This record gives sequence, structure tokens and C-alpha cells, in this order.
Amino acid sequence: QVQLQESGGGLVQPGGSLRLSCAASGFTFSNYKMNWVRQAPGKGLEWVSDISQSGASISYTGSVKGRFTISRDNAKNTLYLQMNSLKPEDTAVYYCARCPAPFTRDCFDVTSTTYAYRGQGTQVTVSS
Amino acid sequence: QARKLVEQLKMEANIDRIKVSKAAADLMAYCEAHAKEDPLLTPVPASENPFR
Amino acid sequence: EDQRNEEKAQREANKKIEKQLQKDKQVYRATHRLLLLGADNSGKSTIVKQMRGIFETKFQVDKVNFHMFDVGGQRDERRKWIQCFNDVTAIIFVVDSSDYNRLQEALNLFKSIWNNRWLRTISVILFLNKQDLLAEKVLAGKSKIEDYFPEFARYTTPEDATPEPGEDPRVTRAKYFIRDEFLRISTASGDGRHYCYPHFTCAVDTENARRIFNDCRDIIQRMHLRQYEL
Amino acid sequence: GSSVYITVELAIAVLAILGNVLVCWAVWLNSNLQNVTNYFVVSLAAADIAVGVLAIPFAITISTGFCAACHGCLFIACFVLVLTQSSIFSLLAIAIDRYIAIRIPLRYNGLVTGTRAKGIIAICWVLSFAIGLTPMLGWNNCGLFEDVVPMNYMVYFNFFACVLVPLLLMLGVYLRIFLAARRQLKQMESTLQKECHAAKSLAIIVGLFALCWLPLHIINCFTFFCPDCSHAPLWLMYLAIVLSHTNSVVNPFIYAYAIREFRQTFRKIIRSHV
Amino acid sequence: DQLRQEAEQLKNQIRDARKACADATLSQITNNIDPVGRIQMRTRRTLRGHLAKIYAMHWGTDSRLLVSASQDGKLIIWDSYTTNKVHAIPLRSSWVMTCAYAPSGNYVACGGLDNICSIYNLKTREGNVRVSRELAGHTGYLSCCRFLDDNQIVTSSGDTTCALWDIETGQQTTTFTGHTGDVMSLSLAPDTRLFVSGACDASAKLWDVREGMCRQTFTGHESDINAICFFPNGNAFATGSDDATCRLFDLRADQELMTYSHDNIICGITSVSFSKSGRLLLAGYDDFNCNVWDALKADRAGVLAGHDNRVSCLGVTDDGMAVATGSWDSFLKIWN
Ligand SMILES: Nc1ncnc2c1ncn2[C@@H]1O[C@H](CO)[C@@H](O)[C@H]1O
Repeated sequence: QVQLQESGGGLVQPGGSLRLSCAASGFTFSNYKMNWVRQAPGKGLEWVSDISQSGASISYTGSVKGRFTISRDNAKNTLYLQMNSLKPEDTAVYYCARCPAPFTRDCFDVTSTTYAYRGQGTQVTVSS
Repeated sequence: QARKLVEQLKMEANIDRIKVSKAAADLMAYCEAHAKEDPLLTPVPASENPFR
Repeated sequence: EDQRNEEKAQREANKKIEKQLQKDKQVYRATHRLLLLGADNSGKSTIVKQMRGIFETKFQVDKVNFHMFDVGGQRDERRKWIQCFNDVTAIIFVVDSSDYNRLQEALNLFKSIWNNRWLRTISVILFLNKQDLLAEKVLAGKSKIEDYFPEFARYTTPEDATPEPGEDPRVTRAKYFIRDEFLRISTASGDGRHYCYPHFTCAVDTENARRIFNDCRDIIQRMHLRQYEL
Repeated sequence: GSSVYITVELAIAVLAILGNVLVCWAVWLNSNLQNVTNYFVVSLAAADIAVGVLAIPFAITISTGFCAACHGCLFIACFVLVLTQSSIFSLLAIAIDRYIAIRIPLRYNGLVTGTRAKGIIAICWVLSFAIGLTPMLGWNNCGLFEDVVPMNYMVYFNFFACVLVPLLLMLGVYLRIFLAARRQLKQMESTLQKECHAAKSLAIIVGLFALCWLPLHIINCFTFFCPDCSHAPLWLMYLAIVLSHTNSVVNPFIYAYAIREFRQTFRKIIRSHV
Repeated sequence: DQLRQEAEQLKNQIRDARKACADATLSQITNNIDPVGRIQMRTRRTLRGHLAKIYAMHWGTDSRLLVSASQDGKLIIWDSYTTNKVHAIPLRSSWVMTCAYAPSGNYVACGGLDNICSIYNLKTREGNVRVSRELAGHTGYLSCCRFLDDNQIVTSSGDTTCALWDIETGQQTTTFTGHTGDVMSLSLAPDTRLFVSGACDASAKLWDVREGMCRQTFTGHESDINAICFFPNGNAFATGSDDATCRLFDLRADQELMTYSHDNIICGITSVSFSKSGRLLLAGYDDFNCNVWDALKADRAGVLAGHDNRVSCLGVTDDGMAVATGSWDSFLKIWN
């Protein structure tokens, strides 16, 4: 019943813009804390960003500090992550992961290819 | 990989179903039939109840 | 009646069971339990030279027994079997210092542990191993912290630093930067219910037992003071 | 003509009994209150029950009028002394338990056992009995409470040993406790506010005990050491007595009520009572 | 890619089939049935002696003997009728997550993070209780192993795999696989020809013990599934999700018949059981109390408060006489 479809993405020249969306259904979207997680080819998963219930608290990883924007909209059950000025090493499978506990901000959702409520993926690559 | 999941979905597809109204009626009839023998619902005197 | 003989036997068995259970309870209160944690291959199984879920250790210091457990057999998923340690003395956290790539994962895991609802009232003795390796990497200069942490460009050594003899300003600054980055998560919002005890250790350290002994004594004293309302 | 202070004594007795039964039933009505540390608190509560319900009527019954034909009613005096000393030694035992728990936290769990606590209670109670029943051995001056009991004993041995040494031990113990608390507070736990708050709490308990107990001993020692100087007006003596007895009323107000769990339990106790 | 499209089409077809099957609602059908009434079950016993938090317990077949286990590492056989420690067993590993009572009343099992739930003999001729068999082979931590027969035992571990063993040989005889996430609890059928299991992937599955294969799947919960119990007639069952809601399922209709959730409750569930008559549903929440739900109307029948800490386990005797609930305060309280 829990479905998380991640649209958007595509081939873009280095330094270009983009936008990603994660369509979700099957649960009250506003009662969970969303995260974006990426897995570089030939490597494991890793956290990227997150967002609180109403969008007050935000966070980012080191390499994306100031270059990525996460935006949430509860009134439509959608979640965006605006990407600007991406570099060559930004290519990786991107996922839209929700940790299970509602009304809490604490969770382990970067499991090694075993997590259950993780979107299938959205490939994005940078090329000349 | 996904072939097992596809096969499982195919097997689950062939499942004869019953009217939900009939299912509700069956459950209600069962609860009504096994009514007078409900100690938790129906309190009993101390002699028949061992307080344990 | 002639059926109360079974009752007499039952009473005797109950008395024996309670007599043994009293000793068992006394010993169980006496023992102190600790939970070990840290990323794989980070000196986790070698923090203590052993000079005294699956893996357990038994070391005694100054006639005090300590029970440390190493959950190293279960799968990667953690949000369910972690709750089975919500009543331990403290959680030992071991994180390497020279792996800048896994350091961020370590921060995130530590933050989640800190914020966990069922572990809201447990303090952690934070460790930072591989200080010698960090010093070697910093002196080599091949990598750089700024390539992972932009905020490091605007960080300075704290005024309360206590550098070891000959410690380079660069290495000391990096060490205390990582320490502060760890401590910020805990100090963010805890309400004073629990705290952390950062340290600077190495694979060759042999006094870790003394440090954890002092830390557990301090935390238990703090709990005893929290009761009685100061 | 009135001596209405007797009414104040009855009020003190009833209030002490009420508070002590409150704390005892609170201990009964929770499993977390049965701690080894709470054993000494309940022992103190029982001591105050006894002192109130027996001594407080006893004190006025002995002071109102003393028929010397009784050939020595020193048993009542010895009993009241026993009860007072029981309360004092329960206080001292609580203080020593606290000091151990805060000075050796690791081994405290393995050093304070149920059997050891019960033995401590037994030894303190028998010490109270021995102290308060000393006069009958022959130290009594028979071969008013003032007349019946010798002043020399009450000023030389009983007062000194059983009321100064305990106070000094309490002072040292609480000084060490405050030092440790301040050291922990300044480490990583605003600033001087909480330090002063805890210091005020400890000083308030110690000073309350001192104010409650010293006055009467001071006046009695002055009377003993002042053969020429006469006694003080009887309303001062009754004031001292009511202090020494309302100490029983106030101990739980300091000890039990201040406990967060105890004061949370009391809310439902009074709610059910109403 | 093609497999993904086929799976999506199959899921859409199944959803459409269920929607077509649905015709009415349980509340509307049973609206004309009077409420049970405010029930005020009062504690009749209190069982003491367990040092640490208590995780699981199991009733005996006679409704007079039951077993409990706690993190302290002890197994105790109580006697509700007369509070007595019938037997005490110290485990080799102090960590344990479940306990079981053989229907014959001659064996018990208990396991945990050690990845094993072993076998204890209670009819020893020597008179001393000792471990008879320990079953190894599971990968993850053992979450629940429930007895099926004096020689057959079922299990569900931390590796997303149930298992049917054979104690006399101690060899896995069938492997149940197909669950994405962790497996928490299972409930055998009264006909002992099936059993349904819940997992930490917002799903529950129905198996066949003899054939060893999933027969159906149900998904109506936002978060993981903690507890699962079987309706006494083997034609329905309900589960308690961590999302603070309990739902009732049917095998014949194959849909979520009804849900139990109120705005004032926002905590997770930890245990579920059914009263013998089948009209009362018991739920053990995470806020230190249990709630009784009018099964056929989904309205609060009453409250069962009086637990110091979290209520982990729960159960109802075979004869539907007494209800036993263990909690994190290390106390077992029996309710009339
Ligand atoms: N001089 C005294 N006169 C009356 N009561 C006294 C005297 N000294 C001690 N007591 C009694 O002994 C206890 C402690 O002073 C109290 O019960 C008190 O009333």
C-alpha cells in the first residue's frame, strides 16, 4: 500500500539545474519525516538531506551544503528537492526514503539494500 | 530476482473471493452463537470464578 | 484432606526458589552492563586490550565488575533490537578519525541514537580512535577536511585545548573540530537528562578501562544527585 | 491562669500523626517507594508516630503536676528520651546512608544490602533504648522532670554525645555532598544559581534540625552551669519543648514531601480522601 | 522493466477485484447490535519476582500454569491459581525475546539475540530441569518460536525467514521465505494447518505448514507490524501496527474489514489478543495501559490501566477466564 514514486531527473551538463519529485501515497504524508538518500556507483548508500514535519527543520550533507534545496508540500502529498550547480561526482541513484515512526525525528533508513519503505530510484547522470 | 515476485503475484491472483457482507454476517453470527459462554463479557459468581 | 501435602511441597519449592532468587538479584544488581557500538573495523573489538548480542566481555577494575556486550551477528537493520538495551549503564561509542568518508555516517548514526525515544535517558562515553592515523594523514596533507566540511574553513582551536607535547596546531585543531562537531549534536537538545564524555584514544592505549571506570562513576553519582533533587 | 500551650501540644500531636500516617500509606501504595534508601525514611516515620502519639500527651501529663508520692515516675522521662534519641539516630543513619551513596556510588549497590540495613536499624534502636534507659541503673537522683532527672548527666553525657557529635557528623557529610555536587555542576551542567539552590536546601535541613533541638539543651546547660543565675520564665521552657516536639511534625515536611515521587503520590492520596 | 509493468498491472487488477468485492461496511451491517457496555475488569492477582523488563509469556493448556521471560535471563513457571514459583530456569544467554509453552505441557522454548530458541524438559526423571535441544541455523535474532506439537516447533527470526523444525533431529524441515522486512510475531491456526505472520514491511502473509508457501498477503498498515493473533474460528485475524491503529482482516474476503484508531491515542501497539467469545478485542498500547475494543463495532469498550511501564506482552487463557499482561516494570497482573 505504501508507494513512493520518484519522477524527474535526466542527463544534464555539469553546472546545470534540475528538479526531483517523490510522489507518495498510502499513508498520511504529513506525519512522517522524509529523507533523500543516494548511492554512488561502486559504493554503498549515504544520507543527503531531510526535512521536519511542517518544513521547519532542514539539514544537508557536507558536499551539498548550499547547493541543494528540499521543499515539501503536505497539501498535495508531494516532496521536491531542487538541485542547482551539480558537479561530475553528483551522478548516483537517488531515493526518497521515509522512516517508519510518525511524530518522531530519529531513524535508521540507509540500510544496506534492505530497507522496505524506500522508493525504487531515479537515475541522474552528468556528462559532457 | 523479480521472477519469484511475479510468480507469487500470479499465484495470489487466482483466489476465489466472498461477499464482504456475507463475511460480516458470518462473523456476527459466530459472535452471537458463542455469546452466553463469554466469561470476560459475562461475569460469574465467586464460586465459579477462582480469582485467577 | 490429604491434598495439602502438595501445598506443603509447593511452599517448600517456592521458598527455595525465592532463596536462590535473592542471591541472583543481588549479583545482577552488583554487575554493571555496557553496550558497545561503532562502525565495523574501527578498533571496536580492541578498544580494551582485555587485560582482565553475541560477544560479551568480563573485566574487573578495583573490585568492580563490568559487562560489555558486542552486538556483531545481526543484520544491518537496527530500529528493533536496539530497544533491548534501554536500561544499560551507558553506551560506548567508537568512531574512527581518519575515515572522512564514513565520518558523516558516524555523525548521523550518533545523532539518531541520541534522539531515540527509548534511549532518551542514557549517556554515552564517546571515543575517537586512530589519533595517530589522523596525525599522519594531516601531516601528509594529501586529503583535506575542507573538501567534506565547508564550515571547517571558519573554525579555530578552542581556548581550553590541552595539546599533547609536540602536538601540531593543525592536528590539534582538526581533533578538537571533530570533537566539537560530535558534541554539538548532543548539546543541541537533551534537557540535561544525559550527556557525553568525549575522549582521545588510540589502538595502543591501555588505560581505556580507567577512563570508562571514572566516567561510569561520574554518571552514577550524577544520577544519585538528580535523585534527592540536588 | 490558662496554660493553653497544652492545646498547642495536642495540635502538634495530631498533625504529626496525620503526616506520618500519610507518608506510611504512601509508601504502602507504591512499589518504587520500597527502596533501601526509603527504609530509613519509613523508620523515621514510625519513630515520629511513636514520639507523637505517646510522648506528646506524656510530656504535659508529667509537667502539669508531679506527685512525689509516686516514688519516682522517671520511666516516662526515660521513655521520652528514648524516643527523641531514636528520632535523632534515624536522622544520623539517613545522613550516613546518603554520604555512602554519594561518595562510593559504584560499590554502594553491593555494600548496602537488606540484611545490613535491617541490622543498622536494630543497632540504632537498641542504642536509643540503652541511652534513654540509662537513668534507672542508678544515675537517677532519688536516693518535676527537672527534679527527677539529674542535670549533670543530661548536660555532660546525653546532650553532648547524642546531640553535638551527630550534628557535627551531619555538617561534615553535607559539606562533602555539597562539594561533590558543585564539582559535578561546574563540570558540564544558571551557573551559580543552582549551586546556591542546592546549598540552600542542605543548609535549610541542617539549620532546621539545629534550631529545633539546640535551644532546650542550651537553656538546660545554662541552668546547670549557673548555680547562682536562676531559671528562665516557664513560657520560654514551653516554647523550647514545643520546638523539640514539632521537630517531629516538620521532618517529613522536609524529607518526604520534597521528594518528587512522594509529593506526586500525595496528590492522589488527598484526592481519594476528599 | 517489463517485470515492473507486469507487477503494477497485477497489483491494479487485484485492487480492482477487491474494490468490486466490497459491497457494504461492518459498522453499517452491525449498527443494529447493541454495545457491550463499559467493562471494568479489576486486577485479581499480581505476580512478582522478575528483576528486569518482561518481554513475553505463554499460557499453559490447562489455564492454570504459565511461563514468563525477562531480559535478566531467567525462565519462571508460575501458578496463577496459587502464586508460586513452580520452576526457575537460568538461561545460558541472558538475552531472550520470547517464551513458549508446549500444548502437552512437557516442554518450553525461549530464544533471542543468540539466534537460538532452545528446548527445556519439564518431565525429567532425574528431577532437575535441563536443556535438551538447542536449534541453530537461523541468521538473525530470533523474534518468536511457538510450539506446534511435542516434536514440531515453528520459528521466526531476524533474517526475514520463518522455520519449521523437528526437535528429535533438530533440522530445518521447511523454510518460509518471501518477507521483505523483519518478522516479529506469528499465530498458529486452531486447525494447525496454517499460520499467519507479520513483518516489518507493512505486510502480513499466510502460509501452509505442510506445503510451505505463502498463500496470500495483506497490506493496510503504514508502519511495522508488532503483534498478530488468530480469530478462534480461523477465518479472520487482526494486527497491531506501530502507527497507533489496529485492523481486522478476513481470509475469505481478503480485505481489511475494519480499523481501530482514535485521535486521542497516538502511541504504538505492542500486543493483541482475542477474547474466547470473539466479541472483545484487547490491545496493549505503548502508553502503559491496554484498551478493550468492541470488535464488531470498533468503539472503545473500556480501559485497563494500572501498569507502571510499557505493556509488552498479553494473552487470554484457553477457556477465556483470565487475562494476563506483562510489562516493562517486571510485573505480571492477572485480570478477571
Ligand atoms: N528540662 C526539661 N523540662 C521538660 N522537658 C524536658 C526537659 N529536658 C528535656 N525534656 C524533654 O525531653 C525531650 C527532649 O528535650 C522532649 O520530650 C522534652 O520535652
